Amino acid sequence: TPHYLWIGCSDSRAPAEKLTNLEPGELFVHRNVANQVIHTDFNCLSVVQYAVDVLKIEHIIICGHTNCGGIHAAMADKDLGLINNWLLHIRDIWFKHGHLLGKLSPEKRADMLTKINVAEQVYNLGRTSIVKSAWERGQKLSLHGWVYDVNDGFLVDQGVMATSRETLEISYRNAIARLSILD
Amino acid sequence: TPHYLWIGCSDSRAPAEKLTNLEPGELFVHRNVANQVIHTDFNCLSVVQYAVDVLKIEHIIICGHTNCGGIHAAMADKDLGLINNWLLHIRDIWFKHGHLLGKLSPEKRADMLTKINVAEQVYNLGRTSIVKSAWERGQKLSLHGWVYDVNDGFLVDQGVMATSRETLEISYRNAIARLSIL
Amino acid sequence: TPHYLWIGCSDSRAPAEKLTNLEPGELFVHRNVANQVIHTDFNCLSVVQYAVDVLKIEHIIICGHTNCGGIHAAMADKDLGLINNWLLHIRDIWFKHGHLLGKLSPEKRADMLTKINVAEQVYNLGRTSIVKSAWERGQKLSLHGWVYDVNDGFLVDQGVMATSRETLEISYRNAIARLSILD
Amino acid sequence: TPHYLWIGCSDSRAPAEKLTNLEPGELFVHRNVANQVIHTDFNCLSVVQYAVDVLKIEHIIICGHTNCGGIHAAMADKDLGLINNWLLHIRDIWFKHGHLLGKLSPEKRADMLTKINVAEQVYNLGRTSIVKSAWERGQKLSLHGWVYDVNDGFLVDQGVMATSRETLEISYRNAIARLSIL
Ligand SMILES: [Zn+2]
Ligand SMILES: [Zn+2]
Ligand SMILES: [Zn+2]
Ligand SMILES: [Zn+2]
Repeated sequence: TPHYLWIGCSDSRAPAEKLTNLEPGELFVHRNVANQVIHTDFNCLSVVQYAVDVLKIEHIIICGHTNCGGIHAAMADKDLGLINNWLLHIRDIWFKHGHLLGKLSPEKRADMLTKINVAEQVYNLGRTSIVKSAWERGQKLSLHGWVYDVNDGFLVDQGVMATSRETLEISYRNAIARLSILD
Repeated sequence: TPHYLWIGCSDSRAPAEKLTNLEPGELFVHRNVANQVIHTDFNCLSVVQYAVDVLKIEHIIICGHTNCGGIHAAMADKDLGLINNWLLHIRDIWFKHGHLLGKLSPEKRADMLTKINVAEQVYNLGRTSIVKSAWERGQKLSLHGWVYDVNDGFLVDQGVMATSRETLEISYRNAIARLSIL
Repeated sequence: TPHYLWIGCSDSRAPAEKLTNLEPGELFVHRNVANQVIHTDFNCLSVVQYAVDVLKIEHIIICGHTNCGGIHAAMADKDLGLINNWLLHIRDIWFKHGHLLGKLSPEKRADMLTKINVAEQVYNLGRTSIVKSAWERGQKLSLHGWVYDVNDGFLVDQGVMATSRETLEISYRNAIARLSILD
Repeated sequence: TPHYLWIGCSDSRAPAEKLTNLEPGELFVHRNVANQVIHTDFNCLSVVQYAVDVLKIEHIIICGHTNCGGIHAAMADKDLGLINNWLLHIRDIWFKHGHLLGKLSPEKRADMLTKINVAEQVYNLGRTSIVKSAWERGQKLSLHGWVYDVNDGFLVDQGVMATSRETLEISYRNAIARLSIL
């Protein structure tokens, strides 16, 4: 029975079981465009609630990745239709950090947004009533935010990692600080 | 650049790339509990829309599976919280085929509901505005609904396939009539 | 502070406070196209959860009405765009009861669907984990399903009324039975 | 046949028809907690789309209100359940204007957040695909964001108005810059 929840992108350029060094059925999996945890998405949140409360999964992983079309279409003007609405949550993140990204060479922005987005989604995840509740009642649970680089097939931990609400705040804020200030 | 969209279940052992002879790269994947296509689900409908309108994917496959925790949780009268609201859609489906399902041995009922489900999710998929308009404007698009078993593999009753709204009805209705023959 | 939740149509052809013989602020109000309670609509369900669990509202009213455009567009072919997706829940209800409605004169079908829909939405409402939970813990709560006739300005109770899950089943099933079998 | 769409809050005393000189009949109304237009909310976006594309409504008004239970529940650290997830969107907004709000006397903070909110919901409304395409294709459409008070009535700082994506930026940004002047 599964011990992990993988929240990944529908691009699914990796096999989650390879990257996690797991076999299938250990992994409970949700996937959407640009691996989002939206506060009021019933679909993702159901997944999380069932995993956390019913299955007692101890580890949730948001894995983002490079050369993601959601990330690219988020940065692009183009009216693509309904998917724009879903990607507007990422555009909001794009402008939230517009100073960092402006300072950036246009060609390194997608890589950077991919990262920022993973951090932000782990932050959304750790603020859900589900996860906070699990923590308050002593349930063991850890959130993780990874990025797969499609161009060299490597994972990178993004230093975003929470086992409580205080630890969420500490590593989120520190992650954004590095991303914002470091070269 | 991907050529297929796979709608699967969050439980299912066996990811799309293992079940298929397709790499990761050619598969665009959505997964949720009990592999649903709910009419008003922004999450899944955004995957479908992006797949069809933008990536120009020409085949969508809804894959259900036997021994599925969603299907089983749908059937139980358990207060599991938020997830029950998601699964109420599967319980509507159960109630809609209650007569058929009531006829079966209780041990055969989960396998039936799993197959009925794929059939209903392909019927929902195929009535979305996104898919009808694709067809309306002449874009090639095939919907498929399959059920996977760990032991037997893919059940050679297959089921649903649609290349239009008209083939959608025929295929849906026959699949239900066929599953009713016991 | 409010003692009722009104779930009504965005057509809002009535003033809810007139119909309920209430003043504003007694009424907590949600409105959408064709007064739906969809199982996985986060928007409506939030409204209900906040009303039931935080505000301790004792009465939820789903009020439907005649000459509703949601009901009409549900019955119509026409691809209107995104609203079709929302109205597909009503089309499903339209075909669920296609034998009743077929037996009907084409001009009385909209009136009938309006009614069926109110009954079905009270049924969805009473199956939500929120409302069922409220009941299991002894909370006092009653669901009601009304229809306003715009052409003569009258309410009609639809005999759909639940104060538990057993009473939900009894009046729902009886409501459909009358609608199905009676002239 | 309606001519206006009103997006209001489920709390607010005073329905649209009382606040306005419009009958019921001319108003199409959506109400949710803290009068939100969330990018991915099928419920509200279906009202907007039907209003704009089908009913051809030419004015949308988001009306917020002072002494609003959503705004207040957003600010509290209370575990109220599902509703907190809905309100996390308001808390993002709080965090986004934290510096401004941190400057104010705590007793003035709820009124500010209420006004900031309407400004952000009009900004979301105006970036939906439905509204941009309406404008793109030349259809006349005006977005308005007002805040109501039980005592003072409508606050004559008004705020946002958009008849295009360009007027949307100007109006949004100025409204925020203006509310920052203390
Ligand atoms: Zn991706
Ligand atoms: Zn499953
Ligand atoms: Zn109506
Ligand atoms: Zn309010």
